[PDB]
Amino acid sequence: LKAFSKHIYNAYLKNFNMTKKKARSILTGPFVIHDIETLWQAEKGLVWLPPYKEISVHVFYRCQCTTVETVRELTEFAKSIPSFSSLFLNDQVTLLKYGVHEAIFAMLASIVNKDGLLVANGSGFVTREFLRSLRKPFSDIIEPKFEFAVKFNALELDDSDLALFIAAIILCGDRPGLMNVPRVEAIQDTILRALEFHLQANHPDAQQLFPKLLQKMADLRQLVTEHAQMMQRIKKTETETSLHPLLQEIYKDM
Amino acid sequence: LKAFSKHIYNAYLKNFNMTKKKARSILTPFVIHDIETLWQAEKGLVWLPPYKEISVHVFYRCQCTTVETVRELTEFAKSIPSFSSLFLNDQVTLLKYGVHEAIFAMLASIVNKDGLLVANGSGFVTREFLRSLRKPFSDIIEPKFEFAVKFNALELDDSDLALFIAAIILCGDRPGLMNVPRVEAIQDTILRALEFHLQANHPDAQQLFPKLLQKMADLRQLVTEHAQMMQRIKKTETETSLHPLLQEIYKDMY
Ligand SMILES: CCCc1c(OCCCOc2ccc(OCC(=O)O)cc2)ccc(C(C)=O)c1O
Ligand SMILES: CCCc1c(OCCCOc2ccc(OCC(=O)O)cc2)ccc(C(C)=O)c1O
Repeated sequence: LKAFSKHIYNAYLKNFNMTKKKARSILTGPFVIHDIETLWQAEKGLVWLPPYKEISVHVFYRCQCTTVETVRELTEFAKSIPSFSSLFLNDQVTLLKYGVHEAIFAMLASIVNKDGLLVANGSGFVTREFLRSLRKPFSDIIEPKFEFAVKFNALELDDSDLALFIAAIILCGDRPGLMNVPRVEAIQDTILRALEFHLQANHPDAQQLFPKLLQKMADLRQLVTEHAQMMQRIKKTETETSLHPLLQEIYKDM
Repeated sequence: LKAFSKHIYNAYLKNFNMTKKKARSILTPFVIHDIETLWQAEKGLVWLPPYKEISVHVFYRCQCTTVETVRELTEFAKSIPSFSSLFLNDQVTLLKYGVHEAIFAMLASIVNKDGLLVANGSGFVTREFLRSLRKPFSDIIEPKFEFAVKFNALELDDSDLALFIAAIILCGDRPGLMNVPRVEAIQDTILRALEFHLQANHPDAQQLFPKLLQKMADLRQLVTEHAQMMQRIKKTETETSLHPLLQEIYKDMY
């Protein structure tokens, strides 16, 4: 269990290009993108796909590049978890399908602060204000991740906690159309039971931390649901803006 | 390209326990041709739902072998050069619609005019006995023999088969494929690989390549017939269970 927990931690450290440790250090605990000018400045070099069109739509496409890229890292992370690799690829896909966004928003907390978040592997900092100035459609689907992040960061988890927490979110028996539910619920339980002992060791004086995170997991489920509805409104009202094919397959039935 | 072949041949040699050139040795095995011999193999030849009847029990043996071959193929495909780069969801699509095609192809390696090997060649079930099975199960089996016999006439070895098999999995025509161009390109290389490989390994033979491409189409018609028959069995043959995985593959075939 303590060994299983370390194993999950190593899979996390090996598969993610950005850990919270780094994130918090960079954010002192990076080019500031706060308007059209600075974002253009960032796109050229200081920092850094479909043809342009407008600021709000261009930032949405960056969210997509980022999320798809994180989905690739979550796939390798899960695959680096022996039990998960045992399931038939179909169940592996079902789990990733319904869990990556929940996992992405939990991890977004690592690179977020009351004022904004980092982008392009820590090189840039996009202000929450700027993101707020965007067109209503896009500005409102972004804001809630912040509200959840700030609150999430107050629990002060480290990469070791997050590794277990993220594995738990992915290995969930609830997901639509899962084939081997028992097997899955069993892997999660083992994960949760290891998180249980890990927190007691890592955060000795934090009371109620564990049941607090289970609630955070339920919270993430509601955050994604609302994210998905907003994603549906964008596919319906934003005729000119596209959506990466991989993201159309996830929101296919969500 | 010479390496590519050689690299797919090894992935085939370590992922598949039973190879044609091995099934050929132990065939130049306990003979199972009736209920008593099957009984003793099930006791002796230590290779499932409670014993129903002989016809159904043999049907369950097919599923068992079929489900385990899917396990192998999954690992094999994952060894194929660019296969693993494809997003999991496409990997699942390719496996879903290709595994039976692959399976019925490899089946030829262990097939005879008079029967086939089972449980790592320790057993051999006669074709006549399978033909003696109750009305529905006997009819879905026989056609694999008819196809296998003609296929063995091409006298291919394990090196050829490895490319032929990878070529069947990497098919850009499968319904619901996300990155079609990507798959089509990986398939082309496999084919050109198969192309040159056949030149060195079977210089004498004429029209072998066009022959094989036609075999791939035949295999496509074989599974369609197979899936229909399976659908009928899942309908009229109530009380006969179907492995959940096999249920996921067939659910969307017509
Ligand atoms: C995970 C995306 C992280 C992110 C931003 O997050 C905002 C909070 C998250 O907001 C969204 C997340 C995803 C999204 O759509 C894609 C999807 O839902 O899969 C839309 C909004 C905002 C800007 C950038 C830039 C400039 O590079 C960025 O990389
Ligand atoms: C590939 C299965 C190979 C096989 C047999 O093949 C008959 C030709 C293939 O026939 C079928 C293949 C699969 C099948 O259903 C399962 C599926 O469609 O996936 C039904 C018939 C017959 C008997 C056995 C035993 C006694 O162990 C066996 O392992």
